[PDB]
Amino acid sequence: MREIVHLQAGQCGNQIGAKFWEVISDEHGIDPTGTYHGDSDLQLERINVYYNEATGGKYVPRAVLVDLEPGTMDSVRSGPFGQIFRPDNFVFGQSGAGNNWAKGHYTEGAELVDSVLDVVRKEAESCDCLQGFQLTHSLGGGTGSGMGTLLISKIREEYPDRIMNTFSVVPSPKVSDTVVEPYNATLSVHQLVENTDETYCIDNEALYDICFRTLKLTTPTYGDLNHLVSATMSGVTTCLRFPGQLNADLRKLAVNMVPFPRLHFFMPGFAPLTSRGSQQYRALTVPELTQQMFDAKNMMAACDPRHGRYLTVAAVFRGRMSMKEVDEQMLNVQNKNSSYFVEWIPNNVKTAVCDIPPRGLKMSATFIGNSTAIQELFKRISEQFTAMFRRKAFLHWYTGEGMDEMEFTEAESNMNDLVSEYQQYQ
Amino acid sequence: LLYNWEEERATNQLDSESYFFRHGHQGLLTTQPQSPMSSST
Amino acid sequence: TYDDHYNRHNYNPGLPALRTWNGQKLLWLPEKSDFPLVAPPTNYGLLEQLQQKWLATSLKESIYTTSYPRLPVCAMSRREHAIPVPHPRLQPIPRF
Amino acid sequence: MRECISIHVGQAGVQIGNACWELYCLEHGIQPDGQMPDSFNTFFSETGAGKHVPRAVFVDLEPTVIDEVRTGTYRQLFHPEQLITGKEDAANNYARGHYTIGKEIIDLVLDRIRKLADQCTGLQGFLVFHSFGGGTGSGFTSLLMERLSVDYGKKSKLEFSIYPAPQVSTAVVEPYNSILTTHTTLEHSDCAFMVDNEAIYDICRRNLDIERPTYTNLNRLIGQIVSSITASLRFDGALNVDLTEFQTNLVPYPRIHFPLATYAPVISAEKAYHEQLSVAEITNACFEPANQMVKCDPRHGKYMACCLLYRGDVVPKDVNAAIATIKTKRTIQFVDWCPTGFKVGINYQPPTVVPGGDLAKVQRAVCMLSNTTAIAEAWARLDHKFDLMYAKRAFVHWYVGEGMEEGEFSEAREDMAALEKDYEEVGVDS
Repeated sequence: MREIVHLQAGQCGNQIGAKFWEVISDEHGIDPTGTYHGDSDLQLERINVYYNEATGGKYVPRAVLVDLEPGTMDSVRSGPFGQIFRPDNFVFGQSGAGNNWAKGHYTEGAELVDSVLDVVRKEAESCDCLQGFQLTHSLGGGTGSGMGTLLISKIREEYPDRIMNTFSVVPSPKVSDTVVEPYNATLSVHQLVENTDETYCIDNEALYDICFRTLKLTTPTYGDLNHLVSATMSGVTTCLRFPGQLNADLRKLAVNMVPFPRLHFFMPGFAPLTSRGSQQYRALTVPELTQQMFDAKNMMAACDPRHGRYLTVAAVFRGRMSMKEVDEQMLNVQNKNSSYFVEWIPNNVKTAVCDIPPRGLKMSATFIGNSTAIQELFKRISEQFTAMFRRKAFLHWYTGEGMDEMEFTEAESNMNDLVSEYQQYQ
Repeated sequence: LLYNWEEERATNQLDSESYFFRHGHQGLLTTQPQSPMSSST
Repeated sequence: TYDDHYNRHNYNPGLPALRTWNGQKLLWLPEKSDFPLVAPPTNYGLLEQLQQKWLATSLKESIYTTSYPRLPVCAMSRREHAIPVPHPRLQPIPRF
Repeated sequence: MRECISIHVGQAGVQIGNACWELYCLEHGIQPDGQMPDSFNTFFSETGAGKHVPRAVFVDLEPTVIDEVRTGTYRQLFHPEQLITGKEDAANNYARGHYTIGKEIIDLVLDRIRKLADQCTGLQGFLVFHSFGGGTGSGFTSLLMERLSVDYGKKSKLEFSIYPAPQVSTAVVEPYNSILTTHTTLEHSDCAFMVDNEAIYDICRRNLDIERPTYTNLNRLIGQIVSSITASLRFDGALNVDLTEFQTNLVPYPRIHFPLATYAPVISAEKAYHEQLSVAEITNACFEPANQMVKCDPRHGKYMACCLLYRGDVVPKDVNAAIATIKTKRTIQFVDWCPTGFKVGINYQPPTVVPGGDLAKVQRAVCMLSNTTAIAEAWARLDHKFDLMYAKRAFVHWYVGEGMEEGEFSEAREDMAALEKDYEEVGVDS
């Protein structure tokens, strides 16, 4: 009834969505051979949001999976979840992008969007009523930031009514993995503000913290940092997919949170995190969840929230609950630390309630928030850029593939005037 | 009992190391297999 | 050197794993000290070919006898793809 | 379907390609016959009876080392026409290399390249292996970068070339032909890696304890840097590289494209089990000046762009906690136009040892293909030697007598004027 079209690009994306598409297989009781073997009946109610129907009771997703090289979607088919993802929905190229923007935005990822847009416009008109979009993609790479920003650009040109959301993998500001991060991440956030409404910035430096000091694992992979990112994705739509006390959809937190066309850069979170060995000493109640997600060490981008004032703060909940006790907890976190909000909005907190907790939990919550201390996620990239523009550090790659320097010069006049709006209110 | 004594000893009984756990580990869930089929609305 | 290091696969009677560090001279010799010399030299089959060319009743032979002998009885072609003749082919058996 | 055709040329290229194409036999299930008893398709092609035949071109003008490949058991794997043989050499000269003898075996190479790339559906670049200081690789390769940059055009090209040794040198006329092959490579290439012959004799004496090593004791060591550079197409892993990931993350400028190689874990068989190979020490090996494969100190100059191609147990966490202390120290210097600096690539396969090798079975290998402005010192000692014998016009008469003039002498010095002018202006801070 309100389906979700999912987009993927890069190899950074397609390890995350491969982990996103298994908690949906967990919560809807989907086995890795396409059928359904869950013991409930409410899990089969709104199955249609992520599972198109076929013969034999098979449920296969609304998934788009794209890269410019064949070397990544070989492994996605070769994962634990091979039979579920659609064979016609592996759009592939031949040459890797190789950490460059115009390799995907103007030349090699640009010739291939006419086969992706064939897949989407056929699929998105098979939905009876789509709610909108979502993307998990690399700003760090050459395919997600190069090709995928065209798909944010060109699909929004088709339907301007729906909602664009982004599980952005923004680079860390401290330790960098590529010498052209202040170009591919600088130029990508030039087109995000005219085009995209929800922007969830994710850092791996912020997430190497959490799987050590909170989950207590000495040997973390990506696949156990991908699951917390894959926790918060299905942790957003908890109320559209299930009944409960107060349902909310993805237009209901894009109205409560973003008072302006250009102040819409969120800050993600997840509530109930405790060690694997010490799981049964805590009491999983209402004061335990709220005391964690209102802190800096439970935050999925690498900026300290204490250096600014939140404009607006969202939430969502799940599980059987007593709504007055949350209502006592939301005023306390508006009455005690009143210096960590601006004074020119009356109400800053929203809540919404599901009914069925996840398989193995009892009380769940997910933290989504606008904050004006996300400037330090962008000023570090914006000060890395002009320390190499002035030395013209890599411009021969970019000029020799169909760009200018006037497409470079205006991509920090956007990035400066973005921060030149957030600065006044904090 | 070196650094990180208790948890690394405890987790093995409940649960090529990187190659086996490359897909992940069951971090954010209980050890019990099923808590579905709750007709609890 | 090609034949010793590559094709030969190296020395055989020497120490396969052990490299023992000796007393007086300060050295890990028992791999380096051998400088392998095992077995026969590099033979690869050229004296054979030139020997059949070197050493030799067909002096009196017409080429039609030598170049056209009787072939063996088993090298004859099997006709796998041929229209079967058990059912007689379409032929104008009306003689008109 | 992501193949790579790689070019070895010269007396070195058959000496290296005997010891470079021996891992690709060994780490797949590939016999030196050619049989197997699908990651191999980047270097091995199916035939209708199971036989795998490679996709590389090995050229030398003198047939005196190519026929050694034809003698041993490396013959049925290779293809009979895929190895090009002349009758005479070029004899340490660039005039014989580039004009006379280079003009008749050049149209037998390009039959096979044009048949190789017309069966490669996923070729991404070229990889070159030539000698600066010989007769063939100085000249026959110099014709090819003139000739392949007009046919196939805008494709990537990289070379791991054998730089002249700094203090010792073997053949005397080399500070002519080393300078003379340089005006023909700075505008017809993209990434010029250098290795040295003397600078690995130091490595096998201080890390390994083997005194008096052979070329084939130095051919397998450089032959494992190659298998850590193709280590992204070849296997699976977290973050993967390709031939356009290399120079887009390594070369900044049009005319400064000279990086430097370093391979981390070098140790014997017996001493490995008495020592702990943590990821801290493996990334703290390539930042010592006693591990570089040229004889230069990075303490004089300034780094500009680095790389890291891990294998095996990368565990990205403790790698990230190991680069984070390299960024701390003031001994390691950088230039302010590159505040990011690094690259990380990952592969899952730990490296493989050959039978009768000199390294052990290591589970974590690091190559570090970085550029520095301290190669500009190393060019000068190879450029000081030029006018020390042009002033007397010492060996010049071998050059006019095979087509060249003395104007190629007059400008190849002047090209080194503005190349080393450029490195002083990139090494200055803002």
